[PDB]
Amino acid sequence: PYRILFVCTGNTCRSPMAAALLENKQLPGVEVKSAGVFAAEGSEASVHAKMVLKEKGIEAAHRSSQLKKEHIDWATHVLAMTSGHKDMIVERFPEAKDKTFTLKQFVSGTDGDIADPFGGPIEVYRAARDELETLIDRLAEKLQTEQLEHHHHH
Amino acid sequence: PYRILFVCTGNTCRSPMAAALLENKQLPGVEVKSAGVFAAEGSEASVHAKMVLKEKGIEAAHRSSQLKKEHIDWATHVLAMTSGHKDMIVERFPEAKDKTFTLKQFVSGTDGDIADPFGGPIEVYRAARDELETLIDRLAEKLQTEQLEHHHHH
Repeated sequence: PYRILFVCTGNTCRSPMAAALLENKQLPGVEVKSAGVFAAEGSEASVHAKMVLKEKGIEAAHRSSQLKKEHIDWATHVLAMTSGHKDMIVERFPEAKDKTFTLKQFVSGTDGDIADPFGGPIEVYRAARDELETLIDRLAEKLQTEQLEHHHHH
Repeated sequence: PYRILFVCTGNTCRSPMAAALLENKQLPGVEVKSAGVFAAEGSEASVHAKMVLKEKGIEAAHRSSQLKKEHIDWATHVLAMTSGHKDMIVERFPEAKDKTFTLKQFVSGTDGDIADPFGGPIEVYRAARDELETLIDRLAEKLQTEQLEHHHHH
């Protein structure tokens, strides 16, 4: 059972898009949340994030969350948008070091950041969305391959 | 009256040193706190921070605090250790924009970050302390000059 936690700073732009894209796939045995390292409670996803998600048929009704101990304990995998987020999470919650990765490194094996679209025009959000969708597709394939490989019982 | 809030990330290293240096002066009409953008509650200042403070005769109690709305509303001035911290504070708490500065910009008019030890050797903690001592001396002079200039009546 996977519990995937996507993390950025404000939990209004990158991580809600990552979460919405993964949740949209409705993968069995996968649960999805997002949170921000420094975020308000109950804020909507930003308007450009909502718009570019709508282009893909997604209307997630996101509400922002501050990243807390409870989320860290819940997660099987904490997938940070950038190496800076990863570093902050591990410093704040050292007990999470074994399960905290950047999204790019977890799915590709190679270090990389998802660029922050905040403050940018819609095409900058669409670029972030496209990068995220590719990574989430690869993530989905990774998880399901593992699930199938280790499936037993009847 | 002045309510000075020093801010870093973990509130164990730079901001507690800043707070301790200013509090040690016991300036009339000045209250001092510190908090961290992403910090645990109740942690001691780090050992090297305590050591370099001890070298200057300071052995103050510190308990780490997560930066919250309440600290922002309390402060007359939010003095960040770095521009990165300033930017995070203003993005998270837009209502704080007029009163949030880096310590360097507030006392010198140019910008700069306080040296980051990265939990490293005592020598870098000492370098940070020395930078802070210089800036906090200037801060003291700035506040007291204002207080004296606008002092009226018995």
